[PDB]
Amino acid sequence: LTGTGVLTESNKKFLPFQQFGRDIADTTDAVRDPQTLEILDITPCSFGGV
Amino acid sequence: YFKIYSKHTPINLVRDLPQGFSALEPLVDLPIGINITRFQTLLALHRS
Ligand SMILES: *[C@@H]1O[C@H](CO)[C@@H](O)[C@H](O)[C@H]1NC(C)=O
Ligand SMILES: *[C@@H]1O[C@H](CO)[C@@H](O)[C@H](O)[C@H]1NC(C)=O
Repeated sequence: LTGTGVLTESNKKFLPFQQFGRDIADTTDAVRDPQTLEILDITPCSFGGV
Repeated sequence: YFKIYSKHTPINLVRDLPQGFSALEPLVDLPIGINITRFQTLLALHRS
């Protein structure tokens, strides 16, 4: 799974089966990292109009 | 993919199914890749 974003701590109580999370666009918004099983939230990098 | 979803609920109703809502969490995602068309459940006898 490829993508760009800032990986941050999260407070979403994922259930054991649950691995990733999806937004309205179906783009991944949270992911469970392998090896360490922690849940990292994926927040798109800051952007806007110059 | 043979999916087993399971839920355990503490109930106190005597005869029929209780009326309510309980979502079944996925328990086992099983990689078998075989044909299944017929099933049979297993019970346990009591001997005295
Ligand atoms: C390796 O990944 C597994 C999960 O697939 C995890 O249980 C285990 O702790 C990991 N080991 C190391 C050394 O990261
Ligand atoms: C499964 O078995 C039934 C009869 O045993 C057969 O009609 C059916 O085509 C089979 N399906 C597959 C995917 O093999």
